[PDB]
Amino acid sequence: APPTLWSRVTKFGSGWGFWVSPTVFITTTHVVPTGVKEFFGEPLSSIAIHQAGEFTQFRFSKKMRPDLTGMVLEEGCPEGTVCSVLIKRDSGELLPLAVRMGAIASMRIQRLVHGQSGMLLTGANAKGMDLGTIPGDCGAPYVHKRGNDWVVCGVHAAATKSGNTVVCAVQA
Repeated sequence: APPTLWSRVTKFGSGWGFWVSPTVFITTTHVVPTGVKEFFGEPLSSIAIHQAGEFTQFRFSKKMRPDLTGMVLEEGCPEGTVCSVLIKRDSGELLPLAVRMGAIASMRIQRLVHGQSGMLLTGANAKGMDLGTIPGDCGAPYVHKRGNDWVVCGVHAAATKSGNTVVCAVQA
């Protein structure tokens, strides 16, 4: 994946989020800080905030990342297609994990979670930090190409104990 795409992945709350455009930022609800009066130094009164299940979208009045073009945010990931989860680690690694996307699901982990499931294509068992997702990774974007353009369709929310199955929050 290209440098500008990775530069959209931003540390946020207890996880990450993704700049879809100069003004739109998406993340996973449970990583969002609570009881705060600003995000990225902007007061709440200059941010349109919409949280729907585990999907959170912010729209800033100020142009926060004018270096960026606006990309398409899909309402979910195309079922059956291969996406990439653009994982950044706080130790500096970039780990784009290939994932084949499945159906909208609800499942009990450890608690019920609701989003789009997928299967990592990284190994036989994607347990641990080298082949799969770990605590701290939530909010990472699920992306794929459409024609010559990249699009984003979800943000990382969960993974099963074995680690092979992942769940992204989606807008719809």
